[PDB]
Amino acid sequence: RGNLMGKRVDFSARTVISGDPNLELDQVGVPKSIAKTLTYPEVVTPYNIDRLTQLV
Amino acid sequence: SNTLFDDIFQVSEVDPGRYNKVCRIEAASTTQDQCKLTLDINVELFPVAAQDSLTVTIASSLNLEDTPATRSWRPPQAGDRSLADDYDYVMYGTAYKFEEVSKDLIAVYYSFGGLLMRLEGNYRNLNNLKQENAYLLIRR
Amino acid sequence: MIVPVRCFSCGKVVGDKWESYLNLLQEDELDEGTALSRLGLKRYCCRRMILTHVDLIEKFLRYNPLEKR
Amino acid sequence: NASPFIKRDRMRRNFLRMR
Amino acid sequence: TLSHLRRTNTPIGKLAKPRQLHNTHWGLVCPAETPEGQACGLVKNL
Amino acid sequence: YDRKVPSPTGEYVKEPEWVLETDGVNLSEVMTVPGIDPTRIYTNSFIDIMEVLGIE
Amino acid sequence: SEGPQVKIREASKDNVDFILSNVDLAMANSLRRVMIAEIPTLAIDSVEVETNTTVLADEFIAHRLGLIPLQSMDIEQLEYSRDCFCEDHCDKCSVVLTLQAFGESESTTNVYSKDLVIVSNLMGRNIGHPIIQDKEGNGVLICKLRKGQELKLTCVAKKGIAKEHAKWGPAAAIEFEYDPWNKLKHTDYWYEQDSAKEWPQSKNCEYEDPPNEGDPFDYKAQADTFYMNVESVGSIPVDQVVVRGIDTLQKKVASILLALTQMDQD
Amino acid sequence: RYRVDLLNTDHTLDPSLLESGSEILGDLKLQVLLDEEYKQLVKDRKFLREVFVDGEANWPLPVNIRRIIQNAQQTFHIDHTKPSDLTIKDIVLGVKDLQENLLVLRGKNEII
Amino acid sequence: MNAPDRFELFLLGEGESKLKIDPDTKAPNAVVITFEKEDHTLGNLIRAELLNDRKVLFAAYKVEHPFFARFKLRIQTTEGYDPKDALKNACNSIINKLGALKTNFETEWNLQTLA
Amino acid sequence: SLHKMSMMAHRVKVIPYSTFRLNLSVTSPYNADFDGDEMNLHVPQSEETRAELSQLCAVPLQIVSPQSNKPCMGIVQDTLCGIRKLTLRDTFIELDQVLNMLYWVPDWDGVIPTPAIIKPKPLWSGKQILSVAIPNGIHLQRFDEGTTLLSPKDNGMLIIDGQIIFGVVEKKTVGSSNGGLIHVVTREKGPQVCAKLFGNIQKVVNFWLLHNGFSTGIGDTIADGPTMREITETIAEAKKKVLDVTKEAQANLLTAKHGMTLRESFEDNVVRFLNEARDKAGRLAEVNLKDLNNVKQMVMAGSKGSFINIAQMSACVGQQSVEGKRIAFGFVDRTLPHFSKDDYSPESKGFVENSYLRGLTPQEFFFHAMGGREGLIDTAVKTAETGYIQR
Amino acid sequence: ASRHGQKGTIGITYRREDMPFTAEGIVPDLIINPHAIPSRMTVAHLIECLLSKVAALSGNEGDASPFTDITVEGISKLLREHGYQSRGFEVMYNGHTGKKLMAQIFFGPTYYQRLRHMVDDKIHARARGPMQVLTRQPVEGRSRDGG
Amino acid sequence: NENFEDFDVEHFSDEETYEEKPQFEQIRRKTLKEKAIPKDQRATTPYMTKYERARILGTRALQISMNAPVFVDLEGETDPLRIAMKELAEKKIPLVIRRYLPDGSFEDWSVEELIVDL
Amino acid sequence: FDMGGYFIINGSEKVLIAQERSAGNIVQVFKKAAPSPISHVAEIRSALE
Amino acid sequence: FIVEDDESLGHKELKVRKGHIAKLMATEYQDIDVEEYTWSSLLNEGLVEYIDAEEEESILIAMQPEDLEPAEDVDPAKRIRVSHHATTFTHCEIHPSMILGVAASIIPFPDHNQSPRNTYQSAMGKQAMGVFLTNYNVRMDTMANILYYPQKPLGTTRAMEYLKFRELPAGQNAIVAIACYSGYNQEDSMIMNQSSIDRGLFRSLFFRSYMDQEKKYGMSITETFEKPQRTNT
Ligand SMILES: [Mg+2]
Ligand SMILES: [Zn+2]
Ligand SMILES: [Zn+2]
Repeated sequence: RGNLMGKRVDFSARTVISGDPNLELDQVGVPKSIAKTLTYPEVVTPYNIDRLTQLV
Repeated sequence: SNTLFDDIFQVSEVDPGRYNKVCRIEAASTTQDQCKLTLDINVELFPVAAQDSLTVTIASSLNLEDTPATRSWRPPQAGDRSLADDYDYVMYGTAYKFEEVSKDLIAVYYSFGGLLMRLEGNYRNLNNLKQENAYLLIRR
Repeated sequence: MIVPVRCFSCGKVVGDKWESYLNLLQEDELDEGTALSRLGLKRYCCRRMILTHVDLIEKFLRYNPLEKR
Repeated sequence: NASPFIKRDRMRRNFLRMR
Repeated sequence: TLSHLRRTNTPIGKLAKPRQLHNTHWGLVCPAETPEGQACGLVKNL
Repeated sequence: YDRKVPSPTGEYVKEPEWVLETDGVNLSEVMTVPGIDPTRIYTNSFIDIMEVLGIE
Repeated sequence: SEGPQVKIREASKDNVDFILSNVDLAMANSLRRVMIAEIPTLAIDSVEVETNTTVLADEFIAHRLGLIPLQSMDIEQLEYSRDCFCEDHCDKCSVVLTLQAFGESESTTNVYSKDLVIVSNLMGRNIGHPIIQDKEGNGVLICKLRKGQELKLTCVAKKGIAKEHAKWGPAAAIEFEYDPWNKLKHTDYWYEQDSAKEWPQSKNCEYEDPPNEGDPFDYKAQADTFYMNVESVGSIPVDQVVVRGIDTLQKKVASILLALTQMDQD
Repeated sequence: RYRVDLLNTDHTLDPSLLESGSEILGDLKLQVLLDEEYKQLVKDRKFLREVFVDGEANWPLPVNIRRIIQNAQQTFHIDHTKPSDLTIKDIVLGVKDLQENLLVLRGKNEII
Repeated sequence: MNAPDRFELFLLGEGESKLKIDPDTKAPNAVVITFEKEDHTLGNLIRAELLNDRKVLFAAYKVEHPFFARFKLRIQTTEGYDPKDALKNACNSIINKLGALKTNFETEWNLQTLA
Repeated sequence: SLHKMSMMAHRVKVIPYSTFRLNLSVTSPYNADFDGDEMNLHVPQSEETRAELSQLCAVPLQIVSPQSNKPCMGIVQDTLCGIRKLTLRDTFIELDQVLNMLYWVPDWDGVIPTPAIIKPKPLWSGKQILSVAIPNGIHLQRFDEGTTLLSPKDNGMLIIDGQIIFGVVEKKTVGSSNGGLIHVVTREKGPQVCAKLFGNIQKVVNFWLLHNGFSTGIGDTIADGPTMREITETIAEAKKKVLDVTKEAQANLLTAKHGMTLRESFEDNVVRFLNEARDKAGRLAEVNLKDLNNVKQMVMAGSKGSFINIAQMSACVGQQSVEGKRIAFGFVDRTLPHFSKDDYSPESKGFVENSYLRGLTPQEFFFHAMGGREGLIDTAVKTAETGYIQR
Repeated sequence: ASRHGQKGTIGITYRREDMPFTAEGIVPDLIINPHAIPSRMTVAHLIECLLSKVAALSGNEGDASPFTDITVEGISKLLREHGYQSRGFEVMYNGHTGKKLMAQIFFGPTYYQRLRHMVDDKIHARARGPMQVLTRQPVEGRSRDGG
Repeated sequence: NENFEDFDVEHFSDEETYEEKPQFEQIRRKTLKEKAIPKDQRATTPYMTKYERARILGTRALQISMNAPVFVDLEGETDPLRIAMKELAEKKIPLVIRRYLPDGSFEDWSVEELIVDL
Repeated sequence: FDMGGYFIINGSEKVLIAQERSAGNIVQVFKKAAPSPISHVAEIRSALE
Repeated sequence: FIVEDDESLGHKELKVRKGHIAKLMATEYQDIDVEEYTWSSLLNEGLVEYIDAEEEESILIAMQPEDLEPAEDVDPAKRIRVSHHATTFTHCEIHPSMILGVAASIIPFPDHNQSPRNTYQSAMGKQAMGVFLTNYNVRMDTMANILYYPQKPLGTTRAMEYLKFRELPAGQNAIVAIACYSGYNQEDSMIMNQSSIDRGLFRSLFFRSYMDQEKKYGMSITETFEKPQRTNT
């Protein structure tokens, strides 16, 4: 129950929450430092070679 | 374009309700004994009392010409001649019910943005009213 | 801990009025409201700035200094 | 109604006046 | 610090109801001062 | 109790009805006494319901 | 002149009280917001602490020093700090002040803002002076020193607006009121029995005719005749507050015009 | 609300409701279909009163028929003054074979 | 720590302009201008003065988020009238009225001698 | 995270502060309040899990809860109060504000609706502007008590082709209720249109409430003189009835109800009298409160508070109960040492007659503290026990 | 948090020119929501705000002891004596447009306490970090960059 | 450490309460082809479910993200998920779905023949 | 303003929380449950100092 | 307090009189030269008595002396006072507000609140931020939070004068509007004036102390506080 059936994970973030009437219903406001920390591995295609090169 | 309905009504009673800006008036036609009117009036722009004669006019449009809202409303330019110029109080709203009170008595329901108006009477003059948007034109 | 320089809401400079407020209190025998009205604090934001301020600075100066020259 | 203020300096001066 | 120096502690295995405020607690412990945790009513402040 | 009974006109009328409430569960011989409806007798304890009536 | 009209009711050293007539509501509110947040002003921005044996923290003293109102008459002649060619600060875009206070007295020594010494060359400008308002002659009480305590530090004062930080605000509180008789019905007075009784009349009610209580609601009436009271913090005189606010708003609209003409040729 | 008679007048249908409303009166096969529908409704009422002994009408059910009816009314601008285009045989057959399309189980054997 | 350093309320960032005029496809003769590094102070004033114009059908502004100092202002005018020209006329009118307000204020201040 | 709606998939908007910011309407399924709640984030690292998170766990796809076949999200709090205030019949919006409200709707088609009042001044009603947020083809009809096609109370609802005909928009309309606007829109238009509706209504109502203002104050909990006297008379006559029952029971003339002792029957009668007294006093206070009363507006909006909150703040807190009965004799034959022995008067056993506005007597304060302590203990044990049951 | 159990976080921060303001130019330091009041039935928050307003105007600190004979009506009379509305409402003006707010706003000083739950001590994120020695799972605690 | 009166429920925490109360075939067999139900007698729904559509979108977007040949015309779209939804829109996803019955048997449904109504 | 009332142990300010206990040398009578064969129990927690 | 029969006035009366109170204030003001009159002076004269919960079982206590003691038109704003209609009191409460603890004595008008809110505030006041001791500059405590500008509350209790709360406060008097301003304060959020934050509203210091120690694990297994170099570390 502590290490197998549920466990601690990476690529997670935790902070306090605030209301935002100007955000959409399905939209979340992520802090910039959290966004600078959490990453998503994106596979290089011709469709995103320029964008990924610019990000690099 | 033309006046779909027009009559002279005698305001029997003005009910303020719990609204301090809107009063629901009770009116009966003078010419026709079986036509009467209930209508909500924004009174700071058009103050009415009991026993007031009102020229109630329902038209499908305000321009003086015939009909050709699917067009965006715009502020009236200077010199624009409309049917509203001859009336002291103009509403705009939609029909939402045509229920028959009797064999001859048809009642028409109009909602001007939430200001409700029930007009009933015989159908030989109310037959002009259908399911469209109508302008309610009032002068005192 | 020491009197704030400016009122929190409006920003009127009240940090120069603290010692004059003390003078209006302790030897002129005025009540606090007349003392604030004397200093021109007519908005109650400035009035709660001077009235509610507690001066811990004298309680801190009672300690012997850590570096004495 | 009663005065809703903690004003204890003024009865301090008053009690010193009786003293 | 003042609140911490006047705390009590009730070590809870019996069948009584030691968590609810009792009538005899009048004027001896605070009627409304207790943690919201599992020590609610057990930790009382004089 | 006020049960809803189909009226002979077709409607459902709120017919009042004398209902006996009991504390302490016995069912096997309580359902066998005359003057009652043993087809409508209900018990708070579903365990005795399972033992006496059945699993369904 | 045709346009907005100004009639000052009360002019003081740090308070103008004027009636602003024949003007739209949005222009009055925008002018109010501009004198609240948009006027450039000199204020202490960076503090170089050399000796601090006080009982207060270093950045505590720095934050107190930032809020000291500095004289800002010739603030237009100064240049913006990032807009200058210099490395960190110079006399063209900054004013350097110093503060050397010692506890030589047995009693507690008060460090006032009048103890600030300007060490830069002003080139004849009228900026950098700490503002003295009280009759005592001192300034804002910066800190206190007992015997043997020393405070030596260097302040670099740059210019900025209150949007960047409220220490650059010369605004204090700006009173602002239109239609004291509620003739436009922009408010519905909460009441228990009589809204004319629980609500005290404002002092500006004397400058307008009370409603006739039988006349109809003038729906064509619009908001004008604004009652404004501007309070100067002390950095600039209050007339200069209003004038520089009009300057800043006019320059913002002119910058919009300039950007529009600049993209227009493209 | 439910019984329609094409051979009598106590439960007759007004000919103004539909264009095939005058000459439909006095038909036999359509009356047979209507009697079958009314018998089905009576059996349905008996079954429902057997199931819900409290006579509770409101129950959680999948498809909101009323909203679909109102959407069709407002989509096609039902003026309720023009006689309806529907023949009653088409209505009966449509209601009957709609139930065949309501497929929860796609098995092709008896018990399924 | 995540707070932006607060000159970004009124400093034009690198590689971006003061204005961004984008035509509006929803209505004929309508554009949306994104003002960058301003807020309600300019937006309300421009909106009201554009509403004072007679050949302007629509005029509205909105600050979509208080975090970012920007607002989108939408103008729809009558046919044959450029919304850019309406914006220029509104800005010119504001300049003229602010100048008149200025001159009135200094003259009527110089009338005051109790300062 | 007791249920599946309490952890869902959102879309990132990078913001320059230190908080997870999120819509107000989504806080109800999370059971989240901004009093310092932490709330976790998880980022999928693969296209498969990203796709199934977007297509299975997304916020709009789970608007309607399978828990109780009704929407779990709705218009709440300030937006609910402002949408009630906006759709009143008194509310008319001028052109300058109307254009800003129209531009605040992102999917506004760019046509200005014709005003409800053309002359002598172009005025749009609040229902007229709110109907712009409602997409076309939506038909909702609801009749309350006393609701006809003419609505003197403006209760119920009627929406035709996404246009509000009458009725104030309330918790029964845009709240998390079955058959409301949210349920109808997400069943006829889809989840994306319902999420856009959430955003549009929130934006336009929040803007109008910003330029309208809404407050509450100490004066909103104050009943006037005659109503306060009427409340005092109700409490006094209930005390008279309780005293008469006490005198009957002390002469043993009080019969015992079936299966229940003289003590329990007497206590049942006393508690029944005190509860109906508190309800009657609260009803008197609620009838007193004007439509401009802020707490009254919030109660009829359903955004916060209830009838009993008005009753306790303004008329009478009521009888304090511990474990279902009145305040027991913790001392010998008395509740407090400030009462004599064998006192069964309502003030002696935990009936608080004063309102929160007038403040509590110290005996009433201690009794209410006992009741609140019971509530806190019940909450603390119930949370752990129900988590146990759920796992 | 206030002194009445009305805790919460800062939603957003506005500058002075955006906040509402009285006819005297006083802006709030802090705006709470009306919805915190009726569900919690926190009347003493409102009474403390009223008494604090009267105290700031008069200069005498307010007596807020529980079981005194201090009524809201006396505080209302004292507030009305200072030229303000007796129930503490004020005519506010919108910060953005300068228009009067249609509903008057309850206004006044209220003693608030800063709590120690700063977001900077609680914000936490981890993409990849150290492992536990035993289970080879992410470690515990934001101080160790945990999972 | 820390001393917080702010009652934060430490979660997944019911074993305090566990310790409080601790006392109280013939059609298909093996791996034959009989598990593969023929297309003529498939008894599952022709409607592709929400989980089926989610996994097809995930698999197709994963393949497209690794240079699988896109079988629809791109409209300048670069995101693999929207390309996958475009492929699903005109049934150009070359996948079939193996719906396993509880007995171990299965049916094969192509994405082309599955009705996408949701 | 420091009031004392605590111990300094290894430089840590330690406070002894008052442990609350039932009194000794007092007779208390309790009613046990029905399945127990004993109806009432009189108990004293006899204590000497 | 002690209630005696007091046959001089013909009814029960507190043994404390105005003379004893005057002696008490004389001693208290001389502390700020007469005969010393302390709490023990009242204790030794039979004026006050120590009562525990057993002795509370056999006594009758009055709320207030001026209300319940003398033998018995009313203000409609006041709360309803019951006089209990009985005059056989043995004791009187010193003050009813003294039934509260330290934390609950900070709450202004706690009798006007729902009791769980008072409990929440009592728990929350320990998490308040402010000056905890005047010698915080010389204490190397592990964590220390000190407000910049603490202010005594405008609405203050008589009880907190004895808690020295007016000398070491834990908050500020903030001008508070109760408004649905922009939808950013909904449901336990606030909108705080950023200009006020710039001017020092609720700004506070935070001290953290790091303790490190060098120890000898044996003869040569020890460590030294030194600046390491990349060549040899
Ligand atoms: Mg929470
Ligand atoms: Zn101020
Ligand atoms: Zn330079």
